[PDB]
Amino acid sequence: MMFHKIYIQKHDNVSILFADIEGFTSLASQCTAQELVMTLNELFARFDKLAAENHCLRIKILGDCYYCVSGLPEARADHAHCCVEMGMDMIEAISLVREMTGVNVNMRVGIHSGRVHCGVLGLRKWQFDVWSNDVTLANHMEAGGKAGRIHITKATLSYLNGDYEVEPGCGGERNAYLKEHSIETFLIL
Amino acid sequence: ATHRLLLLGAGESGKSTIVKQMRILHVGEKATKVQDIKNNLKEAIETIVAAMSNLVPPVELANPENQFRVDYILSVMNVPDFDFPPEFYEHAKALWEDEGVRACYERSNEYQLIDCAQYFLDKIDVIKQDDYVPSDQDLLRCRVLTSGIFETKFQVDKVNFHMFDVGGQRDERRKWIQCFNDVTAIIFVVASSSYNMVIREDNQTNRLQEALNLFKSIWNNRWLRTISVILFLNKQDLLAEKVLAGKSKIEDYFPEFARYTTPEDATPEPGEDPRVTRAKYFIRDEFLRISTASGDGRHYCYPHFTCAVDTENIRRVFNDCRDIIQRM
Amino acid sequence: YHQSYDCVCVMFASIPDFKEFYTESDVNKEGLECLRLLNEIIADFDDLLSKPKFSGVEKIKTIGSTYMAATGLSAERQYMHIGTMVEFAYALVGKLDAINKHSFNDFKLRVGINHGPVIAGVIGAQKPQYDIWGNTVNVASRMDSTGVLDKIQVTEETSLILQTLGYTCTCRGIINVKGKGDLKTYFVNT
Ligand SMILES: Nc1nc2c(ncn2[C@@H]2O[C@H](COP(=O)(O)OP(=O)(O)OP(O)(O)=S)[C@@H](O)[C@H]2O)c(=O)[nH]1
Ligand SMILES: C=C[C@@]1(C)CC(=O)[C@]2(O)[C@@]3(C)[C@@H](O)CCC(C)(C)[C@@H]3[C@H](O)[C@H](OC(C)=O)[C@@]2(C)O1
Ligand SMILES: [Cl-]
Ligand SMILES: [Cl-]
Ligand SMILES: [Mg+2]
Ligand SMILES: [Mg+2]
Ligand SMILES: [Mg+2]
Repeated sequence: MMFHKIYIQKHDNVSILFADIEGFTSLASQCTAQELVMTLNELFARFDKLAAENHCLRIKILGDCYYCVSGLPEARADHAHCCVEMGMDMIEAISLVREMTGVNVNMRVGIHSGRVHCGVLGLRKWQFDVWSNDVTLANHMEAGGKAGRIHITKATLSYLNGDYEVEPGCGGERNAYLKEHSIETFLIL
Repeated sequence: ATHRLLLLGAGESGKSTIVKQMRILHVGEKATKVQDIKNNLKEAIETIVAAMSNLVPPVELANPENQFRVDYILSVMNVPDFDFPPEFYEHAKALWEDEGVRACYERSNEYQLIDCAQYFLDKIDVIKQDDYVPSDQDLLRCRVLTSGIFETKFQVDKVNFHMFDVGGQRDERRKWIQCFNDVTAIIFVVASSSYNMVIREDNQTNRLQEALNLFKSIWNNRWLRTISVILFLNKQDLLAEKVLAGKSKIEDYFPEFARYTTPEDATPEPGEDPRVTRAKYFIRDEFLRISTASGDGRHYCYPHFTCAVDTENIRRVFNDCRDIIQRM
Repeated sequence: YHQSYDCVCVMFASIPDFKEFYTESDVNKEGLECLRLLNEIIADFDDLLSKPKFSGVEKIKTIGSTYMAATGLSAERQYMHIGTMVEFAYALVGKLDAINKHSFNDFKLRVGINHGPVIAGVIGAQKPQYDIWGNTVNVASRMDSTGVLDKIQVTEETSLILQTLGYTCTCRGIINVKGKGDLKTYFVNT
């Protein structure tokens, strides 16, 4: 073996969702390191519940960044719908925690669909992950999204079979990546 | 069965030319290469002309009249989409016949000049015609820079070959890695004749030394420990020409040559000058010394004397390659 | 469950040029060959954790091509671990240089280090993944995101402790760090 064995595999027709809390560094500076963790554990535990139901597979949590993929490990033509539904339940979950905790937590949701490579990298501390331009794009959709709303691409819209009412997203004007890549975006109603 | 061959080597070593022979041998159309041939032509004449005044000592024109033609070439040098009026060829042709310009041509190792320079400059009257049709040799001499990876698929006796061509210049080498895994064998190309030249990248590092260092890093690479290397000691025609010319001594670039004596097991071609035999085998051994020093049993190095623009030779050497690949 | 900490050194080591090295083509199996190289890099960084001098270094995770670790989770003999983190950073550089030699590349590391109170544990509901949280972790990350290639950017508090250990620092100046504001930072001298 010249190269270490790579535990990675390609998967087409998949949907990636990204959720990120607004002003996390700002928020963490104010409240205790103890309470921040409680507010975040409360939020992410619920997210992990909603994910199993909506047939989404949660990937990782990067402090305040939460992302999952629908269409894994086994193919599912219901994928784009799952992620859209997942975001629906997410936004509502954040609303209950906003009132129950009295903390200013807001998130932006980003969704894109395409192909992804998934698996693990390295030898130690294996954590299932996804990589691809499509995943990179999905990340930028969250960055170019809007508070308390689900920002999706044209690609994700084509897998939704017209089951959701959308409005022009204008993602190109809130994020340089979406513009420079001529990506058409939409915000779900 | 499917074999994946990866072509590696420094820039201008002849990698793309080897792939071109595979198409000729085993595979609106060629009219797109006309422009590319014309570019090489314009590039060759303007480089020799622009190099005259910068050399030390400077080379002077044999004919005063040609100074005006020099002024003409340098004035159109940076022109984007050049129209190639009939005047251009007349100017190019005139300059190429001026003995001063030829003297500057003989000193081209002192600057950066493309290999197909003399081949095209001697065919101006052919290339200028409206009804010009590039011969096979014309397409083999045309030089165009490789950027990115390119896959060329072909078959020889129902056996499949996937050949990967890559950029050989420094900044291009970072892509090679993307072809290391699951490689049948590597074909390393070297410009045997470029012993008296320096690379474009910095204008100081000797071309052969660069190839040698590049070979050492491939041979001893951590990911190619069990991958064999078929070594193409390319440009044998130009090596022989330089050796026999006697103007640029090999031992003035590689001092170790002065100790070198032709091996016993040497197999020269019919009527081959013992001086050429000596030079080509010395270059070969400089590469073998590296391959000899490591690996042992895990992988092997198979050298071959080649001339990429000579379809006969490539048919011959690639058939030798097929025997190497199938036997093991 | 969760446990609170008082003095943990967090480190983020990014490879900002990787994103550009990454491409998707039929020749590179849609980015699989690039992920293969990243796997070799991450693996080479992991093998350092087996060195005796690094038994106190705890790899937390990898964020893309970024490496995240920490020391003092096994708890100036009390501030020694902070110096161990910096040494770990130099070691990653040595491994990345090795990779460059063989893959004909020129990847450079960009490191950010900080220390202070953190909270260690597991959150969520699916899988038991150990992680650390806190303002300290956020600043360490900003030290990387606003850092420089081939440099280890550290906070004022960190540069002080590093000075008592023999390390010398250069003031980068006061930079407005998103969410925090004006922070005076430093670059560890080599
Ligand atoms: N006389 C002669 N010319 C040769 C020989 N092999 C290649 N050439 C010429 O040298 C030039 C460079 O060869 P080429 O194949 O383009 O280089 P390369 O290795 O692909 O170069 P690169 O893409 O790394 S920048 C071409 O003009 C080609 O015709 C040879 O054996 N003899
Ligand atoms: C490995 C390369 C590449 C291109 C692959 C990829 O999709 C990413 O890993 C994602 C998007 C992707 O893996 C999802 C998680 C996260 C953390 C959002 C990644 C980073 O943004 C990576 O970039 C960085 C900066 O590490 C990026 C973009 O890197
Ligand atoms: Cl060469
Ligand atoms: Cl023939
Ligand atoms: Mg955030
Ligand atoms: Mg964030
Ligand atoms: Mg080429």
